[PDB]
Amino acid sequence: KLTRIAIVNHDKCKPKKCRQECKKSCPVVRMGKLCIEVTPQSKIAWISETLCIGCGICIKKCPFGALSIVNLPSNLEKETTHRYCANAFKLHRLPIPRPGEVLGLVGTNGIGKSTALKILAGKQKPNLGKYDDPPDWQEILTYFRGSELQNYFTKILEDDLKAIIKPQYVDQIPKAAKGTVGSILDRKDETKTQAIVCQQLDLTHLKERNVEDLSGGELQRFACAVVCIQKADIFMFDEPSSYLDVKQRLKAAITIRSLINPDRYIIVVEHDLSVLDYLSDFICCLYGVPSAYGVVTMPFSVREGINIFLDGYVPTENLRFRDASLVFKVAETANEEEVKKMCMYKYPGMKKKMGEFELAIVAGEFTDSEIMVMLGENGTGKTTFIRMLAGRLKPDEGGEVPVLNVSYKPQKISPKSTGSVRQLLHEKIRDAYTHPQFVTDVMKPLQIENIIDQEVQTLSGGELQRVALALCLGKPADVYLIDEPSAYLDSEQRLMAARVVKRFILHAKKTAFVVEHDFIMATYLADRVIVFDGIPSKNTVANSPQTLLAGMNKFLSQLEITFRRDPNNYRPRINKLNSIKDVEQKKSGNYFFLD
Amino acid sequence: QLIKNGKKITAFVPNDGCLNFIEENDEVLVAGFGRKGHAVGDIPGVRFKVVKVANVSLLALYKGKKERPR
Amino acid sequence: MARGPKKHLKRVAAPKHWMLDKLTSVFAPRPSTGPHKLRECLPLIIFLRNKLKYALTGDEVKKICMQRFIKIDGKVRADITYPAGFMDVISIDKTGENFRLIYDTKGRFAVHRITPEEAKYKLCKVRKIFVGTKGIPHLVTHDARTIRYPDPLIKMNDTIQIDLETGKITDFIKFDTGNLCMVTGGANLGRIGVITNRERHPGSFDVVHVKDANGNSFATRLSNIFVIGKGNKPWISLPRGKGIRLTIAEERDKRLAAKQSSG
Amino acid sequence: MPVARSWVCRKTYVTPRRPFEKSRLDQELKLIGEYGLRNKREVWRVKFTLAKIRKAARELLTLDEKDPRRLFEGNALLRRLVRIGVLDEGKMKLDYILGLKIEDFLERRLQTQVFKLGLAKSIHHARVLIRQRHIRVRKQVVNIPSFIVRLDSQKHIDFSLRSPYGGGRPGRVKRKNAKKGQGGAGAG
RNA sequence: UACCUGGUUGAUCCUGCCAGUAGCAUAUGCUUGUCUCAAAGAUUAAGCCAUGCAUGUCUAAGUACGCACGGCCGGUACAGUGAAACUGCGAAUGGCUCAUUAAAUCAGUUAUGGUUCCUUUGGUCGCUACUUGGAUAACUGUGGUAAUUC
RNA sequence: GACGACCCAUUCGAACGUCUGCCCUAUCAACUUUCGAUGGUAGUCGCCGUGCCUACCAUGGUGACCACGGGUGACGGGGAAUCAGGGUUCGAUUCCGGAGAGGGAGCCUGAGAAACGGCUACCACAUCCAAGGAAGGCAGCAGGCGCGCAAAUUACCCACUCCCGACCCGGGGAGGUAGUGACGAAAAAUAACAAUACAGGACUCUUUCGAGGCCCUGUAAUUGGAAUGAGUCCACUUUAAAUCCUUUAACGAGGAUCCAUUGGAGGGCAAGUCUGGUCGCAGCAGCCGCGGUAAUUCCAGCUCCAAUAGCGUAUAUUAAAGUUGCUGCAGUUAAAAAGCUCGUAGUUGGAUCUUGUGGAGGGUUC
Ligand code: SF4
Ligand code: SF4
Repeated sequence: KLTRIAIVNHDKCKPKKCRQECKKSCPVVRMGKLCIEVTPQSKIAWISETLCIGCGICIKKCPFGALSIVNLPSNLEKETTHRYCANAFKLHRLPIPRPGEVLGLVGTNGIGKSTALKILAGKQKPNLGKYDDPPDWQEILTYFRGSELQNYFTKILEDDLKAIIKPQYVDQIPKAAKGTVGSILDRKDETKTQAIVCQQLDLTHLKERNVEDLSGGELQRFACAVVCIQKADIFMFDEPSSYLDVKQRLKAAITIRSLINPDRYIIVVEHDLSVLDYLSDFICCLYGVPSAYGVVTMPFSVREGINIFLDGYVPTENLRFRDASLVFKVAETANEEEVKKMCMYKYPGMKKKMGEFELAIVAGEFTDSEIMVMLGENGTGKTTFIRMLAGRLKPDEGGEVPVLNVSYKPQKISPKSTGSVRQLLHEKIRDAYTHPQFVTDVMKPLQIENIIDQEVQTLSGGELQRVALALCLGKPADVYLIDEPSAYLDSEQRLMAARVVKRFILHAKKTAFVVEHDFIMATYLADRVIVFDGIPSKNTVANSPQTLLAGMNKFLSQLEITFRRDPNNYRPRINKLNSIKDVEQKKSGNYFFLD
Repeated sequence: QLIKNGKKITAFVPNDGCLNFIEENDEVLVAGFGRKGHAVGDIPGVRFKVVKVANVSLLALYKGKKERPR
Repeated sequence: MARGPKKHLKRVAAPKHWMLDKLTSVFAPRPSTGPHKLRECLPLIIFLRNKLKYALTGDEVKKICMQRFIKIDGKVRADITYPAGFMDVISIDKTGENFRLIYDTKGRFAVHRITPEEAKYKLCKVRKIFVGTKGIPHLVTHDARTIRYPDPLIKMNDTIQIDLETGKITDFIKFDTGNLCMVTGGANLGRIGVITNRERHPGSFDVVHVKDANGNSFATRLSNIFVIGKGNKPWISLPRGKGIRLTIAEERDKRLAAKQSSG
Repeated sequence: MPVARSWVCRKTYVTPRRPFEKSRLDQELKLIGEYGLRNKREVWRVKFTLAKIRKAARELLTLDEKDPRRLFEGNALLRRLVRIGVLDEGKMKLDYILGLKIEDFLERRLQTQVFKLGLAKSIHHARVLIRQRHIRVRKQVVNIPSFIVRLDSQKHIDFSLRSPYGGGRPGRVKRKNAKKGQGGAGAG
């Protein structure tokens, strides 16, 4: 049933004294295949991850305990709660919700996260894998007998408890529901709760603006605000952390963690850097192969569960063999070309307005060799400062018009095409230079059916960001314009989205301007940096470009937030609001370390 | 070769054509031949017989009730 | 391990003469520490629930006792597992009835109703005689009662009568040949007869020979003999069957002939 | 764990030592066919209760005449054989227990009595009348064909009062046939 | 139910073992309609253990200035319901397993005139005084650590 | 009345001691002994007796009637399976006694502990960290990994049975309830009855032939009416609340379905010297044996046998085994009497030391 492999991961292994008896006792070696390799005076043995079978015979016969079995994940046919379609995806197991504490789900993208929340909320129903005459609340509520889910599901059927859920994609909200300025919030389930959230989510915008006027970083806060003022016994927060600022992620966690106390259930899921371990009380992890199946672990405590995902990669259930601490630019390498040829695009400053909001730019240099990162809070208008380029607004009353060609990717998309995405590839040339710009991105992992020729009306929104990036990289330009490139990407493919642009541009000899919240993207891409300051939606200024040590320390100083990084796994971590590390850093003026 | 000791055995395969089900490098369940450690009939030096292959019984394979899962 | 005293009793380990059923439960009432030994008493809960049937459960026994209705030896007892035993009187003044604990001839406590003027005294066997400070003489009974200034003729193994309102001695019976006794242990438990010989051994146990009303003879260790009357006449009223212990063939024949049990 | 359950039970028959003895096979089949039984286990039950009766009488015959135990258990065993009508009141001593046969016990079954008393036309019809709730012993509906009839219970076998024979409602076949027969005229 | 049968030879009579026959209790294969009982991680590893629960407690009768809730108005010690905290009692019983252990454990039989004993039950309780001393917890108020029933 | 305390006696015990009782082993014959072994005198320590320990002194103590040493897939007992009589084998496991909470050691509190749901340290594992520090023990109930031929739900409740506390009131994964469950035991369906045609046999009329005939079998072209629970589902009852069982309205059977299986058919051992295929091959066969072109034994069809909601196979063990023999075997030639004689322990050991008349119960004297 489970696949099994022997592992030699023991310190001080001793080919010099053991008489090599693990090699001699193997049946696959007796039948004449090279499953074990060892010889005297070699340091440590080698063992095949694919010729091996799970018998465990060699483990009884090593003179030292140097050898043991691990299981590997497989398509077990056990414990199937739901199947997505005929011959399609299997969800397997389901977690158990508990009152008065926060449960965090974690794992790679597409592995089965949102379908568990839809089942627990009663918006979906389980079907046990039956496609013909599927169960209806009689075999369900009998298949669960002897478990906590039996006494749970009967209460959501009888209206003894009720559920509410934050949307995955918040850009649907201005189309899916409507009201005037202010009124859309005013007529929800309670009055007193609306007055108290004003201290901790920013309600200055919705009393001046229509819902279809809003930015993604307003829509996320509006989605969080409108779920907190409704009445429910169970609440579910799918990604309360996309399109959201480094200071604002902490503010959002605090207003979720206040809901807990009066015997209410809460479930959360994130792809975060440094806040799930402030928000959660327990963790569950999902594993499998995302186009095909997923499975759910037993629950862990916070620090323990984070280490089982991010520093090490095997649970107490004797299984997983995957993640290998992919949380940083772990190699810390640099080896690229230094060149004295250059071209210049230097420009004058301006003053500008998008609304009842003052904006300004100072005069400065721009040149062909470099990538520019832009730093500053949400509501500082900086998406419009990208939109000046390619000439869409105030082209020559300050600034300068581009000499030939510029290419652009927006942070807001709403698709309008038909039949397939395949025909949209006519906008670029693919065969002339296949990697990194396609084969290590669009087709990764596993060359999957989910993307090759689907309609964008059935495609996942996290894959729509990938194909929209891959298309807009295809046309020639001196300058590339990017904002929210990390939206809906997991930690594996965030580093690939950084690699696919920097490994291309640095060998193409070409420029970009890029906008991100996420610290990992910013610190890897930059070579010079731009920083904003002022009052959001009132009065803000864009500064002259700077070197990284001058720029980011002033940005972190303005946030009043400071960072730590660990030598055993390179994970970046936030220091709490007052501490010995916080005062020792802010008296020194250094806000990041070992750089 | 037995799992719990790593020592070596030879075993008989009952019925007409059953050797075609067995393959190589996979698990069998083995049992005694009916005489408490002594050999049986015309077969020289064989003390054991096969009863289960890859978690399916030879009787259920031979009478067509089940098949090897692949 | 056993690091101190025990406080439970399994139902198959409980005394046979309580007649507890096999299938209602794992546990039995552990008798409260008190005047009578654990093997030799009847817990008050078994008398009210199982014998008299005034209560269907242990909670219906608890709310009879907490109303202060039950007296033992003239004192109100609120404890439901109190260890009542041989010669004690129970009074229930609210229903207007009185009982004394005496053995049935098959070796178990009978229910035995008594008249209210007979409910005023009890009979006690002497356990010990000793002298305290200032030369004051003391007596000890089979039920832990201590008496000062007993009559100097009262010796070991004798029976004394006490009034329950004051606890002082009224009259006594000497242990000697020809007096009536009841047997309170061993296989002869619940039989009655006259003492006819005592045989003695220096070290180990003395043996008494006893004679029945029908002329049968039986014996037991001296620790099992309780004297109940001077000569032929008892000082207490006696239950149905009067201690005669008829054999299984005589018992069959009366059960067929008398047609009792609704024949 | 301790529990308030009990675990007392026993087997009520024994298997024969020679499986294929020709002289044994047809003797057992002749008892099945004459008394209308289901299987061999139903004969092996009756041989086992007779063997236990004879094992006790052979012990009591070793003791002296007028031994107290020989008097008590011997009078009990003899009363209990007369109560079921297996032994004659005019005989009544341990020496005649050793003369009993299996056919003395097979005759006292309710299935045999329903046939011999004339409530049924065969030993095979009698079992079907008992097992279909049609028959009554004193006040009680009884449903078990191996029930053994006591000698005072003997004169109180009858039909059930809620039965299509015995004075009750007609069965589900006669009710449907009458209903659809009247419906043959239309509107039924 | 105090029981035997096939197999050494050209054939016979023996010795002697192999094989058959019936029960019992562990695994395993094929098969299954009704109804009453009910064993179940001992055997190998007394190997390793995520998460939740498995031990607490107040009467008329030890200490009530919690505005916490409250009355017909008042403290005549002081009403009345009463969170918290101090004090008292229990936590040494119950449940789990079978590693060690061969005159040891254990069983029947006897002894403390060689000891200790919460509680229950009965004895015993007469060689500034019309009431003494200071000092803490709950509570109020100000803090330290990445972190704990600090 | 409530609460409290020194001392007697009780109750619940605990601790130490007496007598008799044990599986295999000599390829274990001598062992213990100021490194206390056996005993004496005085003391220390302890709840108390005592080499329990200290000083001085003596030279003892156990063994062929098996000591001392080694083994045990050894916790002891009540008990369990099989059994003519006598026996052999088993007992981790609900009652009773003992021991232990990863391995060893030390100790606080208390009437009671050398406690692990208490503490301190070393040894083996191992969790979090801001690298300064902090925290730990499922051989309790559910649940997981590893192991292996091999073992169930992270459900409901203090209603019952009993226990704890200051208490008529709070608490209990002790305990009760439901789920899984062909370990195992008791009961018990899967067709009953008529009519018709042919069939068997009695009996009567008749020399025989033939007819009348009354009681039982089948089975086909196929006939006929009556009975019933397996299922579905309303209500009462059940219980802490429910399920199940029992009770009761409405639907529910013609057989081609509401379709019984597991092993066999040469002998031991119930049942084919049928028909087709293979050809010392494939295979069968506990044992003796089947197959080389006319197979009672392989592979299949039909027919028949045995047990039946059950039947087959592997492995330990009891009977059969008078093949471990006490009851109860054998030793000239089948396996087996020391080459011969002496002899201590062990087992076995010759004859002998006070009777008939009378009476009761019973006989015609005992
Ligand atoms: S695994 Fe063990 S036996 Fe093999 S080479 Fe290493 S030490 Fe030697
Ligand atoms: S587990 Fe078995 S197959 Fe794998 S390496 Fe060891 S001996 Fe070889």
